[PDB]
Amino acid sequence: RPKRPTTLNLF
Amino acid sequence: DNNFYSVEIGDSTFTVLKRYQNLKPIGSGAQGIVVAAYDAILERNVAIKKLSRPFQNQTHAKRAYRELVLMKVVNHKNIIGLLNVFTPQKSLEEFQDVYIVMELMDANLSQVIQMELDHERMSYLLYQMLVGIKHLHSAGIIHRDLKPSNIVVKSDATLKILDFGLARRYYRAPEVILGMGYKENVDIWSVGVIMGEMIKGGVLFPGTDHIDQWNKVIEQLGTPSPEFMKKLQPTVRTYVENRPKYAGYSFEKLFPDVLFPADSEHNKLKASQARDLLSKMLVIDASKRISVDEALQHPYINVWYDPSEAEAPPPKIPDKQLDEREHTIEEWKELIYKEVMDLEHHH
Repeated sequence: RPKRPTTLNLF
Repeated sequence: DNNFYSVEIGDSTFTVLKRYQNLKPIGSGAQGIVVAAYDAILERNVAIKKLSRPFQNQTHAKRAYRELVLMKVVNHKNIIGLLNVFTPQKSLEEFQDVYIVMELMDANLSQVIQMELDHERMSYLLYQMLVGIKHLHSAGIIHRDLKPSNIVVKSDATLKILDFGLARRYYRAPEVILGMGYKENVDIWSVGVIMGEMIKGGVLFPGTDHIDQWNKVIEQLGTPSPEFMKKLQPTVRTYVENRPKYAGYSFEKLFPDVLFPADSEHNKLKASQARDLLSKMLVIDASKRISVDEALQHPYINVWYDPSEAEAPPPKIPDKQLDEREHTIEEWKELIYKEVMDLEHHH
């Protein structure tokens, strides 16, 4: 079911 | 010429292998100062933590020692990666400093708290904390000091815990701060606080000060039960038993929907489940607080659950080191030195 997140915005 | 070399960063000297270049200060994680560097052999950013005469005193030596042994013996995707350790002094005689080289992550959680996350992100980050914690606990290591500044994230959403400098202020479990004696779920309190803080977007129990913690806590959670009061050190009891008494607020009132992102497409990733999980972690009485297994098993977290992440072989300690044993200045130096010498290998 849900895909692991692969981005996280750290700017 | 000599392998090492020296850089002044303000008042501090870093004497490090020549592979490490362009150092920049990045912070002061507990018991040392830390720099980013370029590693010219790996071609890679790294972080280098310096422990300055770590054998100076009872406190520091224990910690440095713990941190040295565990960094070696503990390897997992969610615990910070060890890359190298060294000292530039040529002998036990001359020995002063230890350098620990680690992977360099992008940010610490304090930054993530500030930002608007969706449910898959929070959940996944919390899942990662928990799986890391479970790895430590499987070896009977209890961290006792988890907080935003010692948990780091990358732009690919990975998360790693650093520190077992304290591993054997409202982030620490009440049982810790009240000299109460404690089990593994000591670490669950911390996760409760951090989760809450991720949802709120800032400090959970506003001060001002390290002990105006407590009051805002009981004002928020409610005063704990009689039995719990009973368990306290007779003397420390009567402090706690004195405070005005509060009912606390429900979790619906402490963490209302407005604070959460939109519910997600996925059944279990909703405000009501997060709030449920919260209210089982953010619990003052440790014997009513959930364990890391139940939290991993919880619907809000279990969507990611992977047995090969969550059920790895434990680190193994020599338990020869159980290291409660007082040593002397002199012997610490020897202990740490051998520990470093044993670790040293890459230059």
